[PDB]
Amino acid sequence: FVEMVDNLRGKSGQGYYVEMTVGSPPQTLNILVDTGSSNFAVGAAPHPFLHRYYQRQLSSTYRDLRKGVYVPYTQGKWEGELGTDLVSIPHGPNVTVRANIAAITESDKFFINGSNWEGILGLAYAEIARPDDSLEPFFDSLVKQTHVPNLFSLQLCGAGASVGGSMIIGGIDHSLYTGSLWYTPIRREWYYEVIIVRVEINGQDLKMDCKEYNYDKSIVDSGTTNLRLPKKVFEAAVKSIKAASSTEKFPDGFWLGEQLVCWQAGTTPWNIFPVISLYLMGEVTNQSFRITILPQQYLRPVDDCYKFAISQSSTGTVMGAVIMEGFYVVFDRARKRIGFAVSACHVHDEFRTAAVEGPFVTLDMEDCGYN
Ligand SMILES: CCc1cn2c3c(cc(C(=O)N[C@@H](Cc4ccccc4)[C@H](O)[C@@H]4NCCN(Cc5ccccc5)C4=O)cc13)N(C)S(=O)(=O)C(C)(C)C2
Repeated sequence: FVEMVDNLRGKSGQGYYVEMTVGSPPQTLNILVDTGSSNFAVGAAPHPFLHRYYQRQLSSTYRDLRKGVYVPYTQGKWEGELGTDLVSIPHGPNVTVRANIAAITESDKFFINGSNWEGILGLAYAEIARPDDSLEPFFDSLVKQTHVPNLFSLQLCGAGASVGGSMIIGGIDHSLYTGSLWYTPIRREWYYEVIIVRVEINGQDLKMDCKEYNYDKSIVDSGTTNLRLPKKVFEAAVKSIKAASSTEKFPDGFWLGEQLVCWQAGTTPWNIFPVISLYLMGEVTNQSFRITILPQQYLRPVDDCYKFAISQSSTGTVMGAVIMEGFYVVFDRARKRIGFAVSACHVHDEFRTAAVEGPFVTLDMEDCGYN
């Protein structure tokens, strides 16, 4: 697994990517790692924001599937042509797989100027694959065709400009975290869906029906930047965060994610922004654990200037990259569970720590799920 340590790079707010090759001879591309979708897709035609793209002409192993495809994301969309080809991950397990690939021929607000990735690796399950669930996702192909175990782990690290991390394919690398792993069930195999059973801000319970926390659903999504919260929860949370930080004032466009807020270098008043604890359903009866998030996670750095990285959703909670940052996150597909621990690259505050703590007792956790 040491071969996979530090195999991710990215720019802040523009995702994390891993190097892969496609085709014979191998064509090299940077691919964003997305646990929030299920298609493997690459630029396959010129685009202003692509430094390179997949050239199907030049691969002896390419096979056309004679079928088109499109995927609408929350941010941007693309369309293209389905095919298969041979795929490797150079800083990955030592294997070559024949996988479905969507060649992107048109797109809208998908590729990001200067991001340095040319494609996307949807690691979630077939149920949300386009055009439908008969298009086997990449990780399913990988597992079926090799002896790679059915799990991967993600260590997303913040700054320390440019970001990095590790994607361990096939297991858990114990040098990437400290303390104990805490596991929450995958509620259903489509998104990496989970259930949040309690929320506290600076130790104060939001005191909402826990169904609200999962209104629609809650997912763990490395392809989304922000922590995204259903309307009612978002409003409760911002209220509590404003009140905690009310010795300063911010344009409420800051609270909407539109405007930066800046302080003289090294003077950011971290102490006035609360910690946020999300309690997740545990593995045994009436048992949960919490992950605690620092303001250094949800004030994304862009003097020292930041964007508010908590925003509103209408498709459920999205535990995005800024939540995953500093945690070591195990996507244990084999045992239908998501593990969290404190990362080796965890986020540092001089008087506060990000934590994964348990056990907690929580009654009636099944009521927190939404139908
Ligand atoms: C990193 C750029 C980025 C910046 N922001 C957002 C952003 C979101 C998403 C987002 O969308 N990510 C997609 C994949 C993707 C990744 C890179 C570029 C395009 C797309 C993911 O897959 C998502 N996972 C849940 C289900 N769905 C819908 C779906 C797809 C396929 C099958 C079923 C369902 C997603 O699209 C990306 C960004 N923000 C809104 S936000 O964080 O708050 C923001 C601060 C306003 C800005």
